[PDB]
Amino acid sequence: SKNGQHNEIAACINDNLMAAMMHNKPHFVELYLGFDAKIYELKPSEEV
Amino acid sequence: VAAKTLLIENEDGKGSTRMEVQDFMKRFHMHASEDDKTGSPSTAWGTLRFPTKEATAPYLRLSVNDDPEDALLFVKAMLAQKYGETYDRPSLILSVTGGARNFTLPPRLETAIAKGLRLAAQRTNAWVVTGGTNTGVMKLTGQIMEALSKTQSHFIPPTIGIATYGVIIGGDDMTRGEPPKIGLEYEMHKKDPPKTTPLDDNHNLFLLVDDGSTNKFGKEIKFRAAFENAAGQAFAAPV
Ligand SMILES: Nc1ncnc2c1ncn2[C@@H]1O[C@H](COP(=O)(O)OP(=O)(O)OC[C@H]2O[C@@H](O)[C@H](O)[C@@H]2O)[C@@H](O)[C@H]1O
Repeated sequence: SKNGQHNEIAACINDNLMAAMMHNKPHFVELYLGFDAKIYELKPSEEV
Repeated sequence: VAAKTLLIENEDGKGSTRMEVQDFMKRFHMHASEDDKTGSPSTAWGTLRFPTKEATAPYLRLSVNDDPEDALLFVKAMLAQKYGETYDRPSLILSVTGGARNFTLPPRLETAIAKGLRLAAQRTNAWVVTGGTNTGVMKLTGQIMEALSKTQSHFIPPTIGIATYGVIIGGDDMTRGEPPKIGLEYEMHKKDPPKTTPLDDNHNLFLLVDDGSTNKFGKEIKFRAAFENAAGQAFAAPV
């Protein structure tokens, strides 16, 4: 965030919330919020 | 339903005589063109009313060669007319400056600056002087004071927007009409041809500095700095 990149972070953190909710890490989902986390744009692993 | 007399303050003691609405306003001048240096008397002052706002906001147009202590006595006479003679004296004059149309920040840093300015404006009870326009950090500081002006106790702290006349799109409707112009409605969506910027509706008072120029910037700087230095030597407060 200091170097000025944000688009790789905004690609990464939606799957990082999904994997951090799937693998039970609360401090990571506390950390990824505040960095424009966008909870509603989560996508699952498989297709329904 | 309009005030005709204003209680002004004298320069050395505690309050002066109540001059009229037609009195005391001849010291504020304006320029019809940029070639004029002495200029005309202004006759463009009063209260503007915004959409979705319960309260109104006074405005005045002053010349660039006019005295800032006269505009400081206008702010003190307006608070003496509204909140009475026993109003709250300020302890800090809090001036915010920044880029108007080039404001582009991350939201985490914007909420950090907004939380620091919100706790500073809440604990300070300060008089915030920004630019008057509705783009960028003055819009953000008006959003902070719109968040903190909901409770507000009795004394609302004023939020003086000092902006250059000739930039504001609703200025030519504000100048044409009667001197008090107490009920002049402001149109933010009106498309005036030689101008682009509207005022912000969350500012509590407006000072429009005139130099005769149209769409030329930077004329509201030295009057703003001498107005903050005159308020700091008047109320004995740091700026
Ligand atoms: N107050 C303004 N409102 C709207 N537009 C402006 C303003 N001042 C300048 N502009 C125009 O908008 C463009 C964006 O410039 P910015 O860098 O965003 O603003 P800046 O030029 O820094 O203006 C500083 C102004 O704002 C106040 O904080 C301060 O009183 C100073 O007069 C500039 O090219 C300028 O022509």
